[PDB]
Amino acid sequence: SSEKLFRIQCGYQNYDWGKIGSSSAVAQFVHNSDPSITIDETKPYAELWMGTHPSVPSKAIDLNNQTLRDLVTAKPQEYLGESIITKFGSSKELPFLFKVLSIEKVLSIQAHPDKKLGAQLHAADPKNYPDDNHKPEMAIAVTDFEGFCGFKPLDQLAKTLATVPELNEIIGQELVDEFISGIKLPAEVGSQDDVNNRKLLQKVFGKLMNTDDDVIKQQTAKLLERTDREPQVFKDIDSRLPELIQRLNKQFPNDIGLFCGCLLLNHVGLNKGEAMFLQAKDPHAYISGDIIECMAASDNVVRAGFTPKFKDVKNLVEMLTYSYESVEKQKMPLQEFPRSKGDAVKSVLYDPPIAEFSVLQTIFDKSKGGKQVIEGLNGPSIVIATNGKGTIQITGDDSTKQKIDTGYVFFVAPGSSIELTADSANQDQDFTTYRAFVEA
Ligand SMILES: NNC(=O)[C@@H](O)[C@H](O)[C@H](O)COP(=O)(O)O
Ligand SMILES: [Zn+2]
Repeated sequence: SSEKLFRIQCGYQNYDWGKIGSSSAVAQFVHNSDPSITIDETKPYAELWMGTHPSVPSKAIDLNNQTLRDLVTAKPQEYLGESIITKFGSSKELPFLFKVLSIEKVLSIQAHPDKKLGAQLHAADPKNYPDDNHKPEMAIAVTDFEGFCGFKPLDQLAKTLATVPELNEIIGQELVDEFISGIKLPAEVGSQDDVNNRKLLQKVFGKLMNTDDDVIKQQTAKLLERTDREPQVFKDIDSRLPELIQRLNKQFPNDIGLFCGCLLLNHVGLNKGEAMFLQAKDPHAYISGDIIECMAASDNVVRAGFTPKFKDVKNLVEMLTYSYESVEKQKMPLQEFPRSKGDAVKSVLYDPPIAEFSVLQTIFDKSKGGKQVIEGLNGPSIVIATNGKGTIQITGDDSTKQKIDTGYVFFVAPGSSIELTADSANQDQDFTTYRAFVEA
């Protein structure tokens, strides 16, 4: 039992939107790692939490089952290092939380606070806002993924406002006119034209979000009818849109998210391996797929639709920046990672412009196999295997060699060089790992 490289058994969340039972990647990974856990086949397994966030612990199975949070707290210098202790301001915890999500139904229409709102929300309602942190995040598609992310460009929103009768009726023609006349493009971010564009978009969004629920139920029914009788109205906005509306209405009948997500937010698809980042306060809602997520350590979320959980429409309306930048600006270029070398066919850094984390992906071909060696990184890491199997060890110390099968999660102490090996008695699954880490 090395304290440098060691297995962790991570807790999970059974949120409603999760894939059910053994069809969930969360359930699969949990059970794989600890075959003694009985998967409840009737239950959703939505999120695997890998981290030191107090809401869900990770336990070091060969270090007397103590929690990762406790182990950090007992030895901050060894587990975090002074650079991470100083930059992020804690001796107790990781500044990131790393997750697997396995999504069956769309998540809440949601936004996470920045630092200022984080502190204010936590102070005003610590029950619903359980810490004071911000939560920028990143998603990496493990299977093909869809989600909502950011307000659509203004010309698309103007078109939608003019051509979708059920939305136009909720907003009212005077406000639709005010919005469509008033917007000015191009507008540089920060310019008075931009400021005014955002104020107009906030007026439209607030009018929608504060509409009486019985009105929303009446208009959603008519919207749904219209996707059937006049699909082309919807396809002219975006070709996937009538089917989207139909599919989400089956999940959450007559939900306000049919207006506020489907009509106002970009519908993003990510192919497997593609990724996107979300700065704090970007509005979003993940629709489908299995993903890796990494975020600043927080569970603050303001929700406003597609959920039975706590909704706070007024905070949502007030906090959003109302940016309408193209969503392509937050799809990430994949980068090379010099500090890893070997036989892996993919070795890919996902490093968004967010201080609290990066993620390194490693993939070995099923037939080719081989070994990859990664230098010690200047901060704590979590590694998960999402596919295939192999072995993991501290480089040059064969006594630390351990099996790493699908779903196994390991902590790696700062400075510790790692060597991965693909299983060789095997030629059918590409051994694949994701490692979340941070460096000042
Ligand atoms: N974008 N994804 C996330 O922020 C997830 O990590 C959080 O856990 C979300 O809060 C999950 O969505 P619900 O609150 O259950 O609607
Ligand atoms: Zn989120």
